Amino acid sequence: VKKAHSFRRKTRGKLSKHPRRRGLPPLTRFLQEFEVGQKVHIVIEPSYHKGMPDPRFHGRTGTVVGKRGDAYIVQITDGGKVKTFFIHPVHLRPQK
Amino acid sequence: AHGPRYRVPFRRRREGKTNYHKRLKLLKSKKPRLVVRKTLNHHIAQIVVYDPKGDKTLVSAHTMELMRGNTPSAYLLGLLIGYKAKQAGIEEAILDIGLHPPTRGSSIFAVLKGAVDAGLNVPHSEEIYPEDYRINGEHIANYAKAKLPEHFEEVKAKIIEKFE
Amino acid sequence: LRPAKIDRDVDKPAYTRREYIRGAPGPKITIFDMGNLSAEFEYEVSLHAEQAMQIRQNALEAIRIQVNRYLQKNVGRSNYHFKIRVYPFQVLRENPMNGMRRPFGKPIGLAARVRKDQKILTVWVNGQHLKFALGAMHRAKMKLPYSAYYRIYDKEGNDVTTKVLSTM
Amino acid sequence: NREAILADWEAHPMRKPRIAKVTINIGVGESGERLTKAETMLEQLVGQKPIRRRAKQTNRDFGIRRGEPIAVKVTLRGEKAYQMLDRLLEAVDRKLKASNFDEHGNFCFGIQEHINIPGIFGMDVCVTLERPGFRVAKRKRQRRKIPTKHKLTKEEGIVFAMEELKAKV
RNA sequence: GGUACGGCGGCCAUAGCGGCGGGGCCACACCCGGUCUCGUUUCGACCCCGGAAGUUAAGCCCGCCAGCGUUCCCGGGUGUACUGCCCUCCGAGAGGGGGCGGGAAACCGGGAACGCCGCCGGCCA
RNA sequence: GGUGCCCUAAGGUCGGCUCAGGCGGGUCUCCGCCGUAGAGUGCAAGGGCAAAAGCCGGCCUGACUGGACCCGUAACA
RNA sequence: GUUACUCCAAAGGGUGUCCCUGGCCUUAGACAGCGG
Repeated sequence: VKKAHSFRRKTRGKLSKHPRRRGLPPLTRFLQEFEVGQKVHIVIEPSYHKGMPDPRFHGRTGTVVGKRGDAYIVQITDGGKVKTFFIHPVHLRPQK
Repeated sequence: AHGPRYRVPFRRRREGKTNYHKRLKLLKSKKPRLVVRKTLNHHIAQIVVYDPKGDKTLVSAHTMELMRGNTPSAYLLGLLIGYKAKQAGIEEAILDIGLHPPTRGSSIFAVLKGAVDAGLNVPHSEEIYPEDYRINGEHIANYAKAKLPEHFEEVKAKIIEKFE
Repeated sequence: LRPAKIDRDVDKPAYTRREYIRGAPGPKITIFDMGNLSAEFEYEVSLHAEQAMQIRQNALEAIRIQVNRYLQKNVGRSNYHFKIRVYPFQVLRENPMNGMRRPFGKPIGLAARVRKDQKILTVWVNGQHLKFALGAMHRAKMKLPYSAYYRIYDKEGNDVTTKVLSTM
Repeated sequence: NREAILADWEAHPMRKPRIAKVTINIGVGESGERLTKAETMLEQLVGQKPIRRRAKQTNRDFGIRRGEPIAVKVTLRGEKAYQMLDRLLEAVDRKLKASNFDEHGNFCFGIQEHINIPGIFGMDVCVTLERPGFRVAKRKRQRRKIPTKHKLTKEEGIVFAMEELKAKV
């Protein structure tokens, strides 16, 4: 029996949280700042359901290209296609 | 604790000093904050801004340096901080009160009144403000019959004529 | 019932969850300890497997009955402690035919999975019934789908099988 | 063992017990589906309203349905409680049984339907003591727990109750 | 320069639970009362308002403790279990082996560990 | 293993408060205590959630209008 | 047996022979024969 893809499919470990985080993250993440050309990691915080992209791209690295609202625009490479996301900065993490 | 899977809350929550949800809603505003705190015998009023390593305090105030814990002193503290911070050069702010609940008729909102009258721009409403017959002191000058507005007024004159 | 070569091997995932297996059978063997349970015997005698096995509860109960009868008539209850170490959790499957349309076995039985150099049984005994202990072990070894070997452990958990065999 | 509250007073009263409060209730419950008039009784008795207390999970005997008031409870502090106690202790028989006390310094009269100090009541009367600075385990700001070197036990409570009115068994 | 003071914070158990010894001008607390600002499906117990008659007993502050929990290091367990590539290696087969590279978890013995770092004050001189 | 629905609140926000279970009292809903959530969430499973996303209340109807861009179904394509 | 793999039998047994290891014996040992 086949099964389409959907947001929360096979997310039992990827979107599970360690039993010792369990609540809000520290507030040094909602207020992260980023510049253009800055490379970022896509790492999802399961407690915040706003600005969360498809978990398909959990663990990938992209580049910032702009800003819309309180969200940042991110480009990733998927094979040879470019894909653009609007992500809240609690789901992101700077390189180095 | 009692083993793994036990979650040991943040320290300032554990102690009972800080609400992190409210903190987040306030930080999302990138304006400076006006922290007003109350105790049994004193009233504190600071100006704070955010740094990732720890909130930096620009201007402060204390009822002791004033005298050199009620609504009149709250108002005068507000006046003091409003003249100090506009001199520092920050003509905007927003109120933080912490874990004190909002009740109309409180020395915290009298601090707000003072900081406004001293000329600092702070969004608010003109309905929580206590009434001036509690401001000046007529409440205690009425309890007297079952501190004087003389002193309140000439002290107000001191503060203004010195921070002109 | 059907031969044991069909269920000997281990090359197959585990199937141990009764809160998902519909119609899972129930155990036949319900006694795993015998003799003097409170005890301080001298010599310990255990079977180890020579390779991974998958042993049915039919076989376990056969072993139990035989060995216990033998030792009850040749040793006596206050002088031996007999234990079976392994419980049957693995559910066995059989295809009910339709042919090979919708093949997925309905459950028939249970088995214990055992890895290489694992213990299966144990007889604790004094020094003047070792002959009987080893006869029991022969009888048991004879009823298993693959081979097995025995040792003789001391308290302090040390191997003394050679020093004991050479002198008896 | 009176040396206990002897030491209470010795150190200074900061470690002295007292009555935090009193409460009174219809315990065995007699309204079922009604809102009775012992409602009115208790008010006549003391002089401040009684507090209804609605049902719970559908029961078998006492309150076999939810949401229906069945009982009543009230709370006294300050001097009302001291005073109301002064009649009630005289009303019960003397040499009170520690076997109804609490292992932490409290108690709750078993006795039902006795009238003293000037028809149907079935009733249960509970007391609560505490040293003074208990405020901090209630107040929001900097709330935390209370150690054992400041809590109570059976013995201190017994000797404190013995201090006025009834002696004990 | 001094403090057995304080407010706002960051890392969020190496900080937690429990246990003990000591301290109180200035400050935080517990306290007395509450008409009014506020309210308790009923009580100034909670919260809000004004003072301090009393004390440090509790919370706070200084110091220590390895009973439980967490984290890091030293030896063992052990180069064990499992593993990527190659093989005209073994074996009836199931499955194992050799060479080149990576490499645990339990458990044992011994250490440390009963929080670290920012900004601003207040008062004594 | 479940859906082919239900809800003017079970929808928006503001404030206050904490759960199941047990121990110890009182009789056949009352006081105190321990309690990392072992409860509850409109409905399955998984995930999330404690000064709360749970319970108690007060005020409302963003379950609106005109329009852009991007992710999935349908990886790469 | 003369089979890399394609295409090839087990559990259970053996003073058949060639080897490793560890106990007990030994200047009278382990069999025999002569008698108690």
